[PDB]
Amino acid sequence: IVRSSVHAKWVVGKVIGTAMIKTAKVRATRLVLDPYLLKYFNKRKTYFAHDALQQCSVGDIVLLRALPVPRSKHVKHELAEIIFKVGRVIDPVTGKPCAGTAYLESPLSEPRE
Amino acid sequence: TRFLRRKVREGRLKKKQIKFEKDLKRIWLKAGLKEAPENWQTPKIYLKNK
Amino acid sequence: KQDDEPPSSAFIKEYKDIIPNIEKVDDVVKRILSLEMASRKEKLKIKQEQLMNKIVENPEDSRTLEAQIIALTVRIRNYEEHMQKHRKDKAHKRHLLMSIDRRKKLLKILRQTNYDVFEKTCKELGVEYTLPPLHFQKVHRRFLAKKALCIRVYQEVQKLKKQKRALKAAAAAAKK
RNA sequence: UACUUAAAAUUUAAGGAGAGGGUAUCAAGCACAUUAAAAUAGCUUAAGACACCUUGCCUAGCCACACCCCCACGGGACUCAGCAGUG
RNA sequence: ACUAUGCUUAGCCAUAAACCUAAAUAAUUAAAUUUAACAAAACUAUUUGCCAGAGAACUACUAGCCAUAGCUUAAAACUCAAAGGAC
RNA sequence: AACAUAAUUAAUUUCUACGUUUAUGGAGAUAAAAGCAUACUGAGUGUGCUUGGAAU
Ligand SMILES: [K+]
Ligand SMILES: [Mg+2]
Ligand SMILES: [Mg+2]
Ligand SMILES: [Mg+2]
Ligand SMILES: [Mg+2]
Ligand SMILES: [Mg+2]
Ligand SMILES: [Mg+2]
Ligand SMILES: [Mg+2]
Repeated sequence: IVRSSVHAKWVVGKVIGTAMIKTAKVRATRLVLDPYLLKYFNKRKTYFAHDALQQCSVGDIVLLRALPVPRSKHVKHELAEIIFKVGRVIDPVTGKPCAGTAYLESPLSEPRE
Repeated sequence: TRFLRRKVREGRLKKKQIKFEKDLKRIWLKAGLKEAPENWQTPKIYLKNK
Repeated sequence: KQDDEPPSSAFIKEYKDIIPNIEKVDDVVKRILSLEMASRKEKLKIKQEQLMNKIVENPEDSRTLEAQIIALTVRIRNYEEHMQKHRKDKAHKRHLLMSIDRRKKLLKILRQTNYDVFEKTCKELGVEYTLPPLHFQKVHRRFLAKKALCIRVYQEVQKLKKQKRALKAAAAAAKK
């Protein structure tokens, strides 16, 4: 069960497109230090990921796992998890639905629905 | 010398059209077609069409 | 058009809930306070209220994104009727295009925060939302003509490949 | 080199966290994508694609070339860009 | 004296010292701060656009455009030690 | 284009033959009330606009 060669064993990014069959185009960003300014800026990379169930929507944050064997020229990752669904975020700290900086369901309540 | 400028303008636009036509022929010939796509006629875009 | 247009017999929004309580009111008084003797602005306050009830969970609140989007759909449809008679009004043509752009911006923020509300709002208001294209495409006669040929050339090449595959498979099948 | 099998030196191939010359009067490239019943219409690009121009760089050293034809079956202007010499 | 024209209704042209010559925002009036001078007291933060001596040059060429002397975009050779601003 | 021989130590042959770039009028030396845009003619005038004119 040897792991991939690619350095990016785990990459987080935003689903910027979903028009290919069973594939999601994901834009990841990393911080790179400008040598002259000594300030960090965003260098963004595009990753094709295998979305087996076509469960991804544009704008949602996702976690990708490096595939052991490249599926195709560009598809070298799979969809591990959908960290945040677009507009359907669930607060990790409390576990309650939220819509921005607000709770759709109060954490004091226990709906269990 | 405006007369020459109009003459230069009409001859410059004619070369501009031939370059456009030739660039379109390169594409289909490279793709492997021996004739341009059926029902295709390169549009004349630099002539006095308006 | 839209499914609902307020009737002429409807009362204005100020007295919509007051006249019903009053025991008996004359036909003339009802006609003075109806939408027949009111400005177009009054008829639009009734259209908006109907949409807020039919879409928003809490029609009392008008500061939600869904409510603001409903406020802009009434204005947008109003400007469109205005511009159908005043074909050369350039100030309201700017008002129409700026409200459309404002609604698209709000629908984007709504989609990113409450997707469930977003889906109902678009379905009820009949508004189609198209996502912003990642890359801007330039447009001019030379580009549109070259881009059309490239699509045509590709399609022909793929059609030839499909025909070759069918002929190749057919020959193999006969041999078998 | 030891064992008749395990430590090295040295390479090759496939890749990618990041970094890496110029011109934007080079603004579009034109198959550059995915799926794997072979369908879908996608892929790269103002966060600079494509095009063209110039340049050995990474310096205990490394890369490229070895008369020319990028190569060298073949062809041709038919060999010192080994040391020393000559025009 | 009289015309194009200024007017109207349908199409096109996309230019002004289109300048308040002040980009747009949120600050503060103290930093013992005329921080050149004249304008309009000064200064800080944020985001984008733009500038890099002068003439050559609101030019040449390229590209876009109901424009065809136009409009927008915009060099090089060249030549100099100035050009320029307020008083 | 690519078969077959052999085989009481084992081997043999096959393993082909188009297009694209470079090149042979204008602007610069030695001196031998105003303006901006635009139209017409020729700087004159027209229309709008600016004060970087003026006016108690
Ligand atoms: K060589
Ligand atoms: Mg030699
Ligand atoms: Mg060689
Ligand atoms: Mg020698
Ligand atoms: Mg030798
Ligand atoms: Mg007249
Ligand atoms: Mg040029
Ligand atoms: Mg003005």
